[PDB]
Amino acid sequence: DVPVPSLLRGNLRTYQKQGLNWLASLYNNHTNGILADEMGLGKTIQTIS
Amino acid sequence: LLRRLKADVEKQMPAKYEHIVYCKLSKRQRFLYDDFMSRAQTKATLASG
Ligand SMILES: Nc1ncnc2c1ncn2[C@@H]1O[C@H](COP(=O)(O)OP(=O)(O)O)[C@@H](O)[C@H]1O
Ligand code: BEF
Repeated sequence: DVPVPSLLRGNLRTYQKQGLNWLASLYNNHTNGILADEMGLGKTIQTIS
Repeated sequence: LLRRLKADVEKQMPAKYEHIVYCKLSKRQRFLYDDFMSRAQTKATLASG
């Protein structure tokens, strides 16, 4: 996980940054998976990020 | 698959209690309930249909 953090105005927590970490292996490896996190943990922050 | 839960972000989330409130049935609801049980028994309750 080596993210370029520009245009991300708000603040995210550590586990959502780990959500971007596990989301980094999808587009770079051309793989598609289902992200099913617990409700209230900010999946939309991971998608927007 | 990608799945996390609230136990990793625990000790900052508040407690969650599940209460069960019992309320007795009303008099007209008991008469109408027994009336629908008897009238359903006239139709043989439609259980195995
Ligand atoms: N870094 C953060 N700081 C504060 N609140 C946040 C943060 N990330 C997410 N949230 C809150 O978590 C909620 C996430 O809701 P949303 O992503 O729409 O649905 P869900 O997370 O239930 O799939 C948002 O309403 C937001 O207020
Ligand atoms: F999973 Be969240 F409640 F949209």
